[PDB]
Amino acid sequence: MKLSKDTTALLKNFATINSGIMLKSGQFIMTRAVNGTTYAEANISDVIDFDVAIYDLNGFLGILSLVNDDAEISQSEDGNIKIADARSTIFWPAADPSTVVAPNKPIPFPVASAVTEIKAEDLQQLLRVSRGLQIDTIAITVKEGKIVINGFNKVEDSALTRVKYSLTLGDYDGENTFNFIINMANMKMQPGNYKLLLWAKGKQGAAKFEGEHANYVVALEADSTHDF
Amino acid sequence: MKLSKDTTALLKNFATINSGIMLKSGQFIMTRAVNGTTYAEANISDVIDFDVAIYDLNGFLGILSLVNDDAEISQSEDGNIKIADARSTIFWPAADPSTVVAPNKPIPFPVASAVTEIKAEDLQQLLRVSRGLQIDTIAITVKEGKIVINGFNKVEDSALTRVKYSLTLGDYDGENTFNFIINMANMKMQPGNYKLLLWAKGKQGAAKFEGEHANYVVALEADSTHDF
Amino acid sequence: MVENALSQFPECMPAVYAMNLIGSGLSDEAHFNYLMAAVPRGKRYGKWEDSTEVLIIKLLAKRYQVNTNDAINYKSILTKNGKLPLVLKELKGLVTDDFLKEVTKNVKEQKQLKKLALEW
Amino acid sequence: ITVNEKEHILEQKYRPSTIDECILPAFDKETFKSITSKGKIPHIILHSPSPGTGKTTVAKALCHDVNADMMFVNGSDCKIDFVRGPLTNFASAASFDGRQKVIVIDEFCRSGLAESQRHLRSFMEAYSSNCSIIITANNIDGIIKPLQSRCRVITFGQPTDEDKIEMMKQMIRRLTEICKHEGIAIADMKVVAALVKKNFPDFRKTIGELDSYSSKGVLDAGILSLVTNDRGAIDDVLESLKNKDVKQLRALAPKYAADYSWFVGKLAEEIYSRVTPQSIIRMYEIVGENNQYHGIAANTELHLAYLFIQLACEMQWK
Amino acid sequence: ITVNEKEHILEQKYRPSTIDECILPAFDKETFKSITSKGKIPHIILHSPSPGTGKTTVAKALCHDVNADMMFVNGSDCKIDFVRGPLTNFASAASFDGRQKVIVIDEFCRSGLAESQRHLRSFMEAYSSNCSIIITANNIDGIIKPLQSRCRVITFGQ
Amino acid sequence: SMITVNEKEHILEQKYRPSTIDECILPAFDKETFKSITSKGKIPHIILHSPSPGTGKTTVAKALCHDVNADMMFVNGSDCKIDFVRGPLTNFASAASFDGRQKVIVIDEFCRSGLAESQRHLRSFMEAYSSNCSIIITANNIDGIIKPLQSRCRVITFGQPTDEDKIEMMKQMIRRLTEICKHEGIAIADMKVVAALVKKNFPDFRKTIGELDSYSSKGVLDAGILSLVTNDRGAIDDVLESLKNKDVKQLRALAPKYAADYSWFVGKLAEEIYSRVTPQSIIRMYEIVGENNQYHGIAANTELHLAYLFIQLACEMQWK
Amino acid sequence: MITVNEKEHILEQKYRPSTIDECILPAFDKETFKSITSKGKIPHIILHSPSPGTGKTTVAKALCHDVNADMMFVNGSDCKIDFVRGPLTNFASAASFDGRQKVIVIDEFCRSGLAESQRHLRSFMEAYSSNCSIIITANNIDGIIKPLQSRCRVITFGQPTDEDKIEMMKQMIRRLTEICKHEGIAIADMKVVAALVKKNFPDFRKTIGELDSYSSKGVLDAGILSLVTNDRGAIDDVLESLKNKDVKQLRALAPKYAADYSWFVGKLAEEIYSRVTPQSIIRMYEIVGENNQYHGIAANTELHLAYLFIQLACEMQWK
DNA sequence: GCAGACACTACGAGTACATA
DNA sequence: TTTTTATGTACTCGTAGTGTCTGC
Ligand SMILES: Nc1ncnc2c1ncn2[C@@H]1O[C@H](COP(=O)(O)OP(=O)(O)O)[C@@H](O)[C@H]1O
Ligand SMILES: Nc1ncnc2c1ncn2[C@@H]1O[C@H](COP(=O)(O)OP(=O)(O)O)[C@@H](O)[C@H]1O
Ligand SMILES: Nc1ncnc2c1ncn2[C@@H]1O[C@H](COP(=O)(O)OP(=O)(O)O)[C@@H](O)[C@H]1O
Ligand SMILES: Nc1ncnc2c1ncn2[C@@H]1O[C@H](COP(=O)(O)OP(=O)(O)O)[C@@H](O)[C@H]1O
Ligand SMILES: [Mg+2]
Ligand SMILES: [Mg+2]
Ligand SMILES: [Mg+2]
Ligand SMILES: [Mg+2]
Repeated sequence: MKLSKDTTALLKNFATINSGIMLKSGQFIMTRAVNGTTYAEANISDVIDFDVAIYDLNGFLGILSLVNDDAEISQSEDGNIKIADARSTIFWPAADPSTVVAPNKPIPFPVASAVTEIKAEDLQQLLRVSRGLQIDTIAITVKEGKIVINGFNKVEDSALTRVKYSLTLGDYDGENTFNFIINMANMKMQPGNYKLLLWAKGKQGAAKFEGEHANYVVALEADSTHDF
Repeated sequence: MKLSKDTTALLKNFATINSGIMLKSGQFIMTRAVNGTTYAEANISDVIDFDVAIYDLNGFLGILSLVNDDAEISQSEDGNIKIADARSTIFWPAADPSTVVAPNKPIPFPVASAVTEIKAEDLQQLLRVSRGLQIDTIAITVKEGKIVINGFNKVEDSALTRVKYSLTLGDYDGENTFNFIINMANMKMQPGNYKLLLWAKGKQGAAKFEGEHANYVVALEADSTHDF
Repeated sequence: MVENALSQFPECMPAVYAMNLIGSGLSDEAHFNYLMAAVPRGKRYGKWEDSTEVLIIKLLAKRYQVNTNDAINYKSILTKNGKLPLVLKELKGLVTDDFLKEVTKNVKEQKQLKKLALEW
Repeated sequence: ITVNEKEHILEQKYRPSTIDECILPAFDKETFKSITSKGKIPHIILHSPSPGTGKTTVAKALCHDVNADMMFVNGSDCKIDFVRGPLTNFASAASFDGRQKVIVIDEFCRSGLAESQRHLRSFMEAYSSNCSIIITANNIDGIIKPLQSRCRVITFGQPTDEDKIEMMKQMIRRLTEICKHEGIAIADMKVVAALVKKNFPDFRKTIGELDSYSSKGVLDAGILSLVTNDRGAIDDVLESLKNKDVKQLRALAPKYAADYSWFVGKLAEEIYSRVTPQSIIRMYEIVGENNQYHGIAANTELHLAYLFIQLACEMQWK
Repeated sequence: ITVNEKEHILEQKYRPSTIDECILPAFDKETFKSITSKGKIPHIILHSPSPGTGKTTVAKALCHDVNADMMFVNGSDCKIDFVRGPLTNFASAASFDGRQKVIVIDEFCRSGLAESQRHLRSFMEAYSSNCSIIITANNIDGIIKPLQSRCRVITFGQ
Repeated sequence: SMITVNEKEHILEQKYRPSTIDECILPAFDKETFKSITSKGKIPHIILHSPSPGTGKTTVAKALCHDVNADMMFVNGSDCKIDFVRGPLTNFASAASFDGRQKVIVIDEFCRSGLAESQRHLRSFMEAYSSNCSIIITANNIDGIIKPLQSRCRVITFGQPTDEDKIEMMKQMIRRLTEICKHEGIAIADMKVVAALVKKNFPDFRKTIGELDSYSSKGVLDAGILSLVTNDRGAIDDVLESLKNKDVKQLRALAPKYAADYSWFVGKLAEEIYSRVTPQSIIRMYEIVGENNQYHGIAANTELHLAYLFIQLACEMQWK
Repeated sequence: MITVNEKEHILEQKYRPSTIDECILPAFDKETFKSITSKGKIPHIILHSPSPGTGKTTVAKALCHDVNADMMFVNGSDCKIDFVRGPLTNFASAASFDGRQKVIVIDEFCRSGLAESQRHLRSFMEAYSSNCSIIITANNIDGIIKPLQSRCRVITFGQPTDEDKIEMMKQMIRRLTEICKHEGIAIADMKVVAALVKKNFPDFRKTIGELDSYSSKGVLDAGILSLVTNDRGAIDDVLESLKNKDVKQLRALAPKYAADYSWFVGKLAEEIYSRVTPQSIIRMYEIVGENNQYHGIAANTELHLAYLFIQLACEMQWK
């Protein structure tokens, strides 16, 4: 198995959701949050050979940041992961798959209850405005036909009364009324375009972000309302 | 009600004087440092139509650097500051004006005890040499019949004895001898040609910089000696 | 500390028992001043459960999310039965330097870091 | 009488929205209805060692009855930088809508936040024009005295005897309404009466016991037996000390450790008639001593066993 | 009879998954089944000063019979910054399949957790709609009374 | 006459905050050194401290700066960090007031311990800017002010008057509260209420005013309101006789009469027994009542713990 | 005759001595300074005294003025590491065309976390001590690392011998006289100044300030004398009523301090520790600490405080 | 058309403090 | 003749990595 730049960057993203990751043979990598709020999946171009569990994914990518791109990641004859460089050679200790909380259950998303798409620079502006405006929760609802994302200050604003930011993402067609509230914290997708899929029925729901390479499925806050 | 990039550039300068600002309707703006250290007044190219007080002017413009320049600003029914963009909208909270230390009326600067005229590039070189020679306080005085500025390193100079610079400015046609000291930290004016007005009576004193659109009243130092 | 040092000497324990009771919320300067006229005689005296066991005890405790007491018993029964050597290998991956150095910094957490390395 | 829906946990599902809906002593409500009458809320510290008295509910109801710009804050998260940050950030924001801002700091009696408290000292006097602070605490001595000076200290769970009677009556009618909204049938009504008295000042556990005691789905006489429990008489206990035995009174304590207050509250009453007069003063000295420490005592059962051993010695009996 | 076949210690391997499978006295077995029948779980402090009675198994059994999205944590590792971070990010968010959210705090009567205990009063009320908390206690007095106000004190009867 | 209403404040105790040094209520010598500072036109370094809250410190600080007409810098001490001292405060002290009004820094609530590095820096700060600027410090724990900084200031101890000053301060605070009620339209039906409010909350004048607002809810300071201040919840009567004859049959059945009024009853009980028992049985009363009061709360049966007090009282006090 | 800084208004610094001979020091120390100035170059000197206002920063500046030195004065709190390597080295390596000894006064240097900057200063004294010298003024001498005291000449202020104290106070009584002469203060009673100097002695800054606070009348009559000798109070009335076993006043003073219980109990322990016998020191802290332990558990806090008063009166053997 | 350099933030360290 | 235990909080300092601005 060889780890390229686009794949290590994805692992640098998946490290933010879970301190480690479990990955089995194939090209499909997946990790879930320890509490079970953010699930990420990714089919990649680099193919991995064996099954391995990394407990310290952050430290694993840091140690890999000294080896050349020819980095040969192999299994040790006892079991560990040796990293062969053009000259040097490192030994990293692998961990048991039960130490890393694995998603394990990649059940497909259901039917999209609502569909729109957020641009790369639109997610960019949302994350950059929130950095300066201290926005901790966002709610996705409908206003005047087009659907928008509204950002608040849950701490400075109990029941999400006063908006601090609103981004329009195209118009809604069906005659439904809803307001899916997502926590900005447990929202760990990397920059890019994401066809926003929103599913919610009864008292359960989720938000799926379809990126050109990876998928991010976050949970919706309990305060969310909908008439689906 | 959009803000041109030279007006905001002047606003980001005023934020150095005071972390907030109280700006009423009209073309005139002003602010004064909380520690009564500097005071800036300026009429500008855009027109403000509504009184508003901004508790964090620095963060306001830093957020205003995230929407397109055609952004239409207004007073929303959401009684704050509405930043309408092409697709997004920012609701920046208006602040209670009582929390923003601002000059309740423009400081009418008295008749100048001495008049000189700094050049913009002369001021520019003065800042460059100060960052190189650790010049923290400067003194404007008379040297062989001419008004000059002399910087020191009050840290190492203490008594202010060892001269470290001498920008020979204009000529002095009067008979008075003055030694006005200004702290470089209070040189919050943006670069640009300024007509320098000096005033001092007894144990009082201040310096005024008349600009092509922006004026600045910076305070003199406790050790300023004069014979006015 | 100052109470726990006199906690070893039982002759100083009556005043230590009082400061345990009512010495809470009592001034530091008052605390030394009470113990001045409270301890009997002086002539300061001597002083006041091993590493390689205490790593296993604290490692089993974090794995099964149990307390010290429960963790201590776990090992003692595992030394007697179904290979504690097996569960040592099951827990070789989560022996981070932050885990290690937390118990006995000094110089042992490096002779202990790669101590439980050889468990495969 | 106002359902919250949303929640499923009764006590949180039926929390009063208005201060008139709140059940609390007479003078407190009148001071509360006077504050809302003025239209502006001062700085208030609602405190009571007894939990579940309404302190938090009153705070949220006080801001409700006034239409306040309420910002609710878990006091354990009300650090100094949090005071420096979001609290000032919210108190300095303009209230163009005319609403008064009220910072509600729930459970703000903590000792490690004293430095955050000492910052609020001048914070409150600075923004006292339109911002105010409701503090909710259990341990009121954990609030620094310069803040109790700045606040209106309203002490919950300390009613008069008359208030207790009416507040119980107000909680009776409220509880039977909880059962109507929830679908719980009331057969023997006296159950609801014993549910209010058993956990009186703590109205939260009062409802918590209602939910817990509606397991049958009805409040029959069997539920009332479950609420007043053991009782009977201290018979076997009384002849334990009467025989000055060995293990019998030693192993008898756990049956009476749970209802300790009632047990001692009936042991001294039953023994008063049959233990001489000069030992009626010695028995109350021993029993009272053992009673006043029932709180510092860690093992309530051993505390009762310690009471039995010293009773078996110093009691003259007959 | 439930076995976690991946387990190496018989205490953890043969832990009852159902509240039926728990070897418990009457009244208790009646109580817990009544609690699981409601489908929704209120804040529970089940406590027994006798060790090995089933405090931890019952706490997990109630989470299973109700099909809860349980997050089990030991009290000692349940510090206040742990409650601010993960525990809040959990009880704030709603699970994708609905189902009750529970936070089990095992042996929460440990002494050092007094201040993080004081955080939970208001924490439990803010997220009572989406998530409940089960506390396992050995010494019940180690639970601050404001938490007992918010919880159901189940004591394992003789 | 002279009383200042801030009007912009809704919370009473901040609306009626004194504006000038004469409006402050101070001991004569302390008011004499403040008028002396104003008449000298120059302000020194001063620490206004008191363990009691709201004695006048923050107000006298602002009032002293007003009478001097001072370019003052009000600063929350908790927010005054070392860099804030290195920065805007040093940039403030080195100014030269454009109108010549002497500069003052008011570090409000500076007794904090975390800002020790600010105080260590403040030792040589005040000494470097004694002209132009001076610092007024408001603290509650004087020992929080490091003894070098205490040395640089004039330490004025608030809330601790001599007896001849305490009388004239309460007298002024009563006449003040009388004028406050006039402004606020509160009817002073019984002047002894105002006196009780002043006397009970002395020397926390802020809490005195706050008590006036708490009890002016009805808008009339009637005789029933005085009985709320002194919380005079009546006499005891029945208990005193039932002790004087050692009636345990009544005493044990009379204990529930004060289970819900314990803290008041314990106070009233000691208050009445003080005049109704022999001189050295007074000390035995405070020995067993003070203990019984100290152990209330951790008492299991609060009713039984009150009967415990009754049987202990009747068997040890001899009524004079 | 006294150096005045006629731009000071604050007395306590308007008349700050300029030279060593204007300072009030013990004779040996005053002589040791006059000899250090006579020898031309200043050594590395640590001036310290835990009691403030004894003469440290004055003598530090007086040595630089007597020698007529190119003095770099610095607030020891702003003397961080980037400062010792920065403006300190730039000054130490400046050319002394003037010939005057370069001396750096680090005022109030003893600080908590300045350890790395402190050891840097020691290693700095092996490089640039050829050029410049360093005067340190500190309160806690321990806040100074041992290597610096090992190098520096440590002169301990505010610790005078009896004969040195007598002459120093007499010199100070003449100083406050010359202050009152130059300020406009009438000395109606000379025992005022004597009691002013004596009451708060080693701190010379504080005793000058006390003269300013007692100059509010413009004259130092015997009424001002009665002020200075009036030993103030804090809680003098409770201590008095405790020694007299006066149950009446204890009963009426308990409602006086039940408001700020936690401060009063702490202040009471502080005061009784001096006034009470040693075998009573045990019962004192036990009675008080227990009363404070149950503070808040007691329903009536006022009566609980009277309980403390009765408990102390009966159990305290007084001095 | 970007580098440089100041400017800003984060973090390890060390410190001091209040609790049980 | 000895030398250490837990949790939570607030502040300072030093350095190092990252961000925004500018040249004869
Ligand atoms: N005075 C009261 N009136 C009505 N309900 C009350 C009262 N006190 C408590 N409750 C019940 O208990 C809950 C409120 O408890 P709360 O006041 O938040 O506890 P605390 O006072 O410890 O903050 C509500 O859900 C309500 O049903
Ligand atoms: N009531 C019970 N029914 C069945 N098994 C039990 C019961 N109580 C304890 N056990 C067994 O004991 C083990 C640990 O129980 P646990 O929940 O830890 O009790 P505690 O927490 O009180 O020590 C479990 O693996 C289980 O197999
Ligand atoms: N000495 C005083 N004279 C008059 N009013 C006072 C005095 N002290 C306190 N007050 C009342 O209390 C408020 C002042 O409190 P303040 O002095 O700012 O608190 P602190 O002294 O704790 O800083 C004023 O509104 C005033 O009504
Ligand atoms: N030995 C002294 N002789 C005369 N005046 C002194 C002496 N010590 C202090 N003072 C007075 O105190 C002020 C200087 O205090 P100083 O000693 O420099 O502070 P510190 O001792 O805290 O470093 C001067 O204004 C001076 O009038
Ligand atoms: Mg609450
Ligand atoms: Mg267990
Ligand atoms: Mg104040
Ligand atoms: Mg000094």
